[PDB]
Amino acid sequence: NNDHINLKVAGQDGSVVQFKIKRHTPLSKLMKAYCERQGLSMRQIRFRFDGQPINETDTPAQLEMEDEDTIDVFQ
Amino acid sequence: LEDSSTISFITWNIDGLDGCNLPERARGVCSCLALYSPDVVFLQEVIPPYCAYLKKRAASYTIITGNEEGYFTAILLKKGRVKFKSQEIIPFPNTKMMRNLLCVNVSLGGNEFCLMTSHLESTREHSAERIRQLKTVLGKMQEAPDSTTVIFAGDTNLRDQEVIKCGGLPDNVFDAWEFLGKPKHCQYTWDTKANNNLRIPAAYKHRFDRIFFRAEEGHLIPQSLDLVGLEKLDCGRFPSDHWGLLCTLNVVL
Ligand SMILES: [Ca+2]
Repeated sequence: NNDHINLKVAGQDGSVVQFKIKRHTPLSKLMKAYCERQGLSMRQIRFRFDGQPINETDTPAQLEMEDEDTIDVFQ
Repeated sequence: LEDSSTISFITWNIDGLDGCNLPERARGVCSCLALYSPDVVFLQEVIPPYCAYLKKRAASYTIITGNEEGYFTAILLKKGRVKFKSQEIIPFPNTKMMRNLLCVNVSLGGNEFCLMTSHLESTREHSAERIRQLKTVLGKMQEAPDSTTVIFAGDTNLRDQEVIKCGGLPDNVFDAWEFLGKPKHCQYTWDTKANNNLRIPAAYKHRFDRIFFRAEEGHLIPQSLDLVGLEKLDCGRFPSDHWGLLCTLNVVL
């Protein structure tokens, strides 16, 4: 549908960073991008969405994410 | 709040081969750059006196050059936004004008990029070599890893129906201007009626400056294309005989 959504990653640090992602792109791509941009490794941070941890294989569609939703990240 | 999904760049042949008004037009270009503050600048026809200007005037860009003698290309990366990964210079074996393909693998917004620029062979009579270089470029864009996003922007010196004869852009390669619907306002990057640098009043105009990019569908989306350097400087001239191109794109994971 030539469509994607905007997701925000919010840190303990107060930083919010926006990404665009298609609804059936695996979220690992977004986690890997955030680690590259912020210079962090997967091993130290963890990603959650509406309370729950995020598997690399899961898509926005499968987690029923929506435009302007926020993923939380914890050290 | 920060936007990792929008990258911007300018590509611009700055006519380093025009020695008169060198300091002034140089400052003009740097000011145009400060206005827009792009993440990447692709420069062609840079001379060494023009590089020194950029070191201290645009000191916020790291600078990578395609050569050091005569005139060459250069890619400028915004310090802090762009993370230099590696660099590679691909020769054009039959070049009679020291042209080559400069490739810079970077990170931007956490997205892997391979950035490429060149100043393909010049003049009407060297069309044959210009097409061979385009095929090398087109060719190098596909060698790149599937994971990375390749962007090429340069002074192709291309003429109508030349791309048509070269065999056409390949399937996973698009022209940003064609993608946006061939907009009229930025259709000519070399315009002798609205530009008086070379001082040849005969009204010839071409789309020499072009942006190509490889990417899976809907993963790199051109948002806008605009001329830059439309500002008549103090001497009465423009920063170059070329308009530069400003491009904003969306990166979608
Ligand atoms: Ca020139």
